Amino acid sequence: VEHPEFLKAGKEPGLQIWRVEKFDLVPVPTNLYGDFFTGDAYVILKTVQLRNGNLQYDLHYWLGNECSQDESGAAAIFTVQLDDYLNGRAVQHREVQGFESATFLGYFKSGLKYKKGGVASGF
Amino acid sequence: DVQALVIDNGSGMCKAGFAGDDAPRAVFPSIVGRPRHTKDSYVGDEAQSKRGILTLKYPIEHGIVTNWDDMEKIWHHTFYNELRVAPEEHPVLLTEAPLNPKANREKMTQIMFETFNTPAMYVAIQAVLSLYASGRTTGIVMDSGDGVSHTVPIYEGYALPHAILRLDLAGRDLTDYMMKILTERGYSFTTTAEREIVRDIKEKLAYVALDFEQEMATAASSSALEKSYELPDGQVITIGNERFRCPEALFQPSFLGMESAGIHETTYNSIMKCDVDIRKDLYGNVVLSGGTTMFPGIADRMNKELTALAPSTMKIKIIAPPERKYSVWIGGSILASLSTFQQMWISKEEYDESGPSIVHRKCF
Ligand SMILES: Nc1ncnc2c1ncn2[C@@H]1O[C@H](COP(=O)(O)OP(=O)(O)OP(=O)(O)O)[C@@H](O)[C@H]1O
Ligand SMILES: [Ca+2]
Ligand SMILES: [Mg+2]
Repeated sequence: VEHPEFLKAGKEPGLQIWRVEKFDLVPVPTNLYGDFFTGDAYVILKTVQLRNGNLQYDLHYWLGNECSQDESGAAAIFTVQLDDYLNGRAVQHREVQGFESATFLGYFKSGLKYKKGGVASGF
Repeated sequence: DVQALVIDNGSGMCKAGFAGDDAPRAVFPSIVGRPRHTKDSYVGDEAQSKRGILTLKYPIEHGIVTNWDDMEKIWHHTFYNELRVAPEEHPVLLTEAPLNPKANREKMTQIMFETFNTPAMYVAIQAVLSLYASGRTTGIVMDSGDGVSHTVPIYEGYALPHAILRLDLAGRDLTDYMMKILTERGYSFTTTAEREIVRDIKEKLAYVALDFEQEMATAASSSALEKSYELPDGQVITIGNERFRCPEALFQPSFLGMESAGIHETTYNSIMKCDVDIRKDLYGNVVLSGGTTMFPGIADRMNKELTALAPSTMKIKIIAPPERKYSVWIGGSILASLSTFQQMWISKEEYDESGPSIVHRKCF
């Protein structure tokens, strides 16, 4: 698959975050990176530049404690799809609220924040 | 805007519905009935209820279709009677058992396009859909339904075929076993309506003991473990250690005179067939799915048994969602609803161009 946001994914070093919104992958405004709705699921792509010029990828799907099944399932599938699109070069990481990996946490300079709420389930 | 359909073809029960719904709209027996000695045929609940004048057939065995004529009837009925749709108007996602023969995948594809004129279709592995429904891309799924129990290791979205294993024992076997052991108590359940009573007893009173021997000692010592069951008339029966001896067969197949390993060992064995580098992720993500995994106490027991087989430093985690009976179907509903699904399905054009073999290049 080649979704519009997939075309934007992993083009240069940096962080990209999308939120699952009713079965679609929606970009999160850069000014809000780090602010996660506990009732939502997100997909985070960390692109790191390698010495030979190619890019290293780590895909993290973050699951809020109250996100609905369609959101967590969609986040997982979009992650497999994004990896496939990126020629299988991404290491996938499941990140559950309150149990995130040091690596994921380390992507947020000031530390990530949790906020109650989110977009309604797509079911 | 188009509406996709999701059909999970179980050996025992078919689950059908619309992508986007959180549950299948129709769940019915995967049975085709025909006039016994001489409507030409019936499907599902109606076939089952008219068994007195019909000869019944189950076209799916161990998740694999064994009769395509009967399968077409189930699908025809599913579309027109259960879902009330015109199939030529909807993309259709179908599920398949792990290791489904290549010939069978092509057949299913040909039937959809040629017989039903579906505008598009896709085939997904049941176990994988269940893993997705649990919000994971890596884990090992223990899928136990009607006739077979599968252990399917999946890494970053894809099953590892070489490590898929199976126990030829599942729900119908447990129902038949409960039938047998209840006779030792002095109860005769032999007819179809009687077998249905036994299934209900299995589904309502059975449970998996954390420690079987100790559970047996408890039952023998007192009546603490006894439960009462009221038959359709009013007769009340008493069931004891049969409550846990029945599902114990999943862990001790010798109970059914089978030589194969129980489900905990099959799971451990599948894990050991995978690269050491990913085994940690499998042990930490054991997902249970299917009707036969619905017994109370099964997750606690799987945790205990797997913990005994794995190094003490291995973190064991059993995931048993309450909705695991429809996990496969739910996973399909989500997949079929994604904005990116429209590109993964096989379209009519593609079928016309490449034929049934296109399924191996679009669905893997
Ligand atoms: N609460 C329950 N406790 C124990 N068994 C249950 C329960 N609910 C359903 N079952 C059993 O699960 C089985 C049906 O499961 P399921 O619907 O997952 O199988 P299927 O889709 O038809 O099979 P398969 O995947 O083998 O093709 C039957 O044997 C049924 O009695
Ligand atoms: Ca939400
Ligand atoms: Mg099934």
